[PDB]
Amino acid sequence: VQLVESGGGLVQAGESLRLSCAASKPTFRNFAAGWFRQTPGKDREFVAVIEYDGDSAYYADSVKGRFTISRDNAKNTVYLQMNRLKPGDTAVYICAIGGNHYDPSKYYTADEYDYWGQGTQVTV
Amino acid sequence: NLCPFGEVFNATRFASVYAWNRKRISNCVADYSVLYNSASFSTFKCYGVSPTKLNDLCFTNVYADSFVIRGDEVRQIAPGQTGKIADYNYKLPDDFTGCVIAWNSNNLDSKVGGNYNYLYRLFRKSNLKPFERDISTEIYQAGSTPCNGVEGFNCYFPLQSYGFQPTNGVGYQPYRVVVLSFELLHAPATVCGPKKS
Amino acid sequence: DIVMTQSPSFLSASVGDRVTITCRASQGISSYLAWYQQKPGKAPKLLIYAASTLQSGVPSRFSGSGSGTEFTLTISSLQPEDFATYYCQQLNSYPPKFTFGPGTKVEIKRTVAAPSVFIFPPSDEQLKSGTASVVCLLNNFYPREAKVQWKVDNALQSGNSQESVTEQDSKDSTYSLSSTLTLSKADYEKHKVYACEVTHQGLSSPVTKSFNRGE
Amino acid sequence: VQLVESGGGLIQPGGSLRLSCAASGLTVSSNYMSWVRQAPGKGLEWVSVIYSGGSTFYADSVKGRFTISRDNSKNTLYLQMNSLRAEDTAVYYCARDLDVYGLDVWGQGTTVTVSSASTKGPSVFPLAPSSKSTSGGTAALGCLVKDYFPEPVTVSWNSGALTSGVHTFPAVLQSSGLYSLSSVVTVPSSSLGTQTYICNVNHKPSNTKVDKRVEPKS
Ligand SMILES: *[C@@H]1O[C@H](CO[C@@H]2O[C@@H](C)[C@@H](O)[C@@H](O)[C@@H]2O)[C@@H](O[C@@H]2O[C@H](CO)[C@@H](O)[C@H](O)[C@H]2NC(C)=O)[C@H](O)[C@H]1NC(C)=O
Repeated sequence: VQLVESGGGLVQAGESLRLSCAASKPTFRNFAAGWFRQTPGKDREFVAVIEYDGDSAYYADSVKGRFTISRDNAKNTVYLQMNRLKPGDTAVYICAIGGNHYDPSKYYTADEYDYWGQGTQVTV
Repeated sequence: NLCPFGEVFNATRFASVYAWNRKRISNCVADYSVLYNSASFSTFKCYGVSPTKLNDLCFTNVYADSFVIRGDEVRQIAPGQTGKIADYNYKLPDDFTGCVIAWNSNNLDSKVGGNYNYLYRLFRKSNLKPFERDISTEIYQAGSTPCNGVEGFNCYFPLQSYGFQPTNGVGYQPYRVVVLSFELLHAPATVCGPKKS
Repeated sequence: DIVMTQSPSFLSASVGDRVTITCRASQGISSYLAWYQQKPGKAPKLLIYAASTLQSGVPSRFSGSGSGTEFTLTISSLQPEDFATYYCQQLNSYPPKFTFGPGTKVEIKRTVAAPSVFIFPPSDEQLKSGTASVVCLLNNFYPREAKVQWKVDNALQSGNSQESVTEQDSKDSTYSLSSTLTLSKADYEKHKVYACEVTHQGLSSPVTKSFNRGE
Repeated sequence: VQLVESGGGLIQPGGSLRLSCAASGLTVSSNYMSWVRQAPGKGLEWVSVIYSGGSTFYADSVKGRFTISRDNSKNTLYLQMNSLRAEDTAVYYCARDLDVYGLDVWGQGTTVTVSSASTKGPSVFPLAPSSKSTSGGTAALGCLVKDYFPEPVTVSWNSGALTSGVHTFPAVLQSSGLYSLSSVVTVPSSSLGTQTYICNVNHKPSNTKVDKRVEPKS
C-alpha cells in the first residue's frame, strides 16, 4: 500500500495552502489518518489526525485554530487546509496512517502508526 | 447470555503465536466495559470501528485470536506490517475490520531461569497469507541438500523459543495479544452490545 | 537503543592463562548474546551463540555464560591462535537487527622492554616545497602504552601531530611507534629546538631526543 | 560453503556502487541474508537484511539510499548503494543470518572508499640517520611517504634485500584527505659510510615508483 502526498510548494506569510495524501488501496477508510512534519535537521512532529469515520479529530496546539483536517474515503485522500502560514512551517510534510486508538494520546507518537508516505516539501 | 470474554482475556495460559488460538464468539451480548475499566492494556487500536463505540454496534460474527509475542513485535499485529511474526506467524489482512488489544504479561509468562514454552516460527520459505496458521514442524532446508528429517547444517527446526525472563527489557518481555475480528454480512447479527439489542 | 559494552578494551596474557572477557547490556537481553573472533584482515568468526552454546567446530576451551545484563567469554587455556579481537553481539533487537560491542583485543604478554628513541629532522627537499615534517620513532617496546609529547622551544605541541603503531611483532612480541609533527615552512623557521619526549614503563624517567634547526 | 564478495572500490561522494555476494553451499533465497560493515579502525555495524519471504529492512543510516536484492538463478546477494557519503567508508561483509544462532557464514569482505580527494602520487622524503638517530652502535633511518591517495603503497629496502629490522607503519589519514606513511630500519652504525640504503616505494593507483637514497647526516 502506497501513500503519495501532493499540494506543496513555495508560499508567503498569511497565504494558505492545502495538502493532500492519496492512498493506493480503498482500505484507507478503515484507518486513522494523521499528518507529521519533519523540519530539515530536526525529527518528526505531530500536526493533525482524523479518524476513519471523521467523528473525532485532534490537532496540535501549534496549529490549533490555523490548520484543518478532512478526508474523503471515496477518493482515499486526507486533506490538510493550512492557513496563516509562518516561515517556521517550512518542512517536508508526511502523512501517516494507522489504527484508531482508544487513548487519543497515542496519535501524538509517530510509532503508533503503521503506514507512512514520501512527504511534500512546503516552503514559507 | 453474555459473551465469553473472560475465557479469552483472563485465560491462565495463552497459545504460542505459531499456533495461535481462534475462538468464535456468537449468539451473546458483549459488554466491553471489562476492557474499558481495566487500565492494563498497552495497545487498544481498532480498524473500521472506533474503540469507544463498540458497545453501540452489532456484528454477524466475531472472532477472537490470542497469542503471546514480544513487546517489540506487537506493532507487527496490524495491516500491512512486516517481520518474523507478520510474515511467518500471524498476518492481518489489509482490509482488516476489527480491534487489536495487547497488554504486558511479564508477571505471568516469565520464569527466573527463562520460560522457553512459548514458540514462534523462525524459518519459512514464503510469507503467510492473511489469517493463516502454520503448525508444521518439518525440518527447514536452507541449502540444496535434503535434510531427511535430520537437523544439521542448513537443516534446522523451523520453530524457535522465546527467552522470557523477568529481568528482560520491555521489548524482550512477553505481551499477551487479543485480536478481535468483525464481519458484517447480509446475515442476522449474533453479537450485540448492551446499548443495542 | 540498548547499549552494549565490553571490558577490558585491551588485555595481555600468555599461553595457558585463563582469559575472561565481559560484555554488558544496558537492559536485560536474556540469552540473546553471540560471541565472535576477528583476526587482523579477516571476517568475524562465530564462536558462541545463545550466550552459552558452542558453535560446531569451535574448540572446547571457549566457554560462554551469563544471562540478562552480564555475559562472560572464557578461554581456559590460551593458545597461540586465540590472540585476536573478540566482539559480543546482541540478538533480535529493535530498531537495529543486531548490535555489536566495542570489542576486546587479546595480545601476547612478555617482559617489559624500554623503547629506543630516534628523532629525525626534516629533509631539505621537503623544506623546498614549503612543508616541514618532523618524525619521532619508538622502536621495540612493551607495553604498548607510551606517551610521545612534541616540544617546540620547550612549548608542548598539540593539534599538529599524528601517531601510527605497528601490530605486535612476530618475533619479539614488541611494538613500534612513529610520531610525525607537521607544520609549515614559515612556522618551522620561527623556532629553534624541536624535542620529542617519551614516557614508558621501561624508562626510569622520560627520555627526550632533540635537534636544533640548522644542525 | 563460502561467500564470495565483489564490487567494492573508490567512489566520490554522491556516487553509486553495487556490491555482490556469490553463494555456494547455501541458498540465498531460503535464508536470512545480511550485510554488515566495519569502518576502518572501528567496530561492526548492521546495514541491511533480506528475509526469505522478500521482506527487506535497513538501518536508519542507510535507509532510502541503500537497496538490498537477490538473484535466485545466480544465488547471489546484492547491495545497491546510492548517494554515498564519506561515513559509508568501510569493509562490507555479506553473511548468512541465523537469528539467535548468529552469523555463521561470512564473506571475505570488500572495501568501499568514499572520498572527494583525487588520486595523487606519493612524495618520498629521506629520513637520514645521525647521532640523534643512533643508540650506541645501532643507527636508524627510513623514508617518509607523504600525501598519497588512495591506499595502498608498498615499501621495500634495497630492492627487497633488506628485511631484518624493517618497520613499515600503518598509514594515517591527514586533514587534507591524503595518506602519510613512514618505513624505518635499524642498521649497524658502522655501515653508514659503506653500505648504500635505498627504499623502493611503489604506488600502483598513480603509477608512481620512487627509489630514494637515504644518505647520512651530521
Ligand atoms: C484474571 O482476573 C483477575 C481479576 O482481577 C482483576 O481486577 C481488576 C484489577 C481488573 O483489572 C481485571 O483485570 C480483573 O477483574 C486478575 O486479577 C486478580 O484479581 C484478584 C481479585 O479479583 C486479586 O486478588 C489478584 O491479586 C489479582 N491478580 C493479579 C492482579 O495479578 C487476574 O490476574 C487475572 N488472571 C489472568 C491470568 O489474566
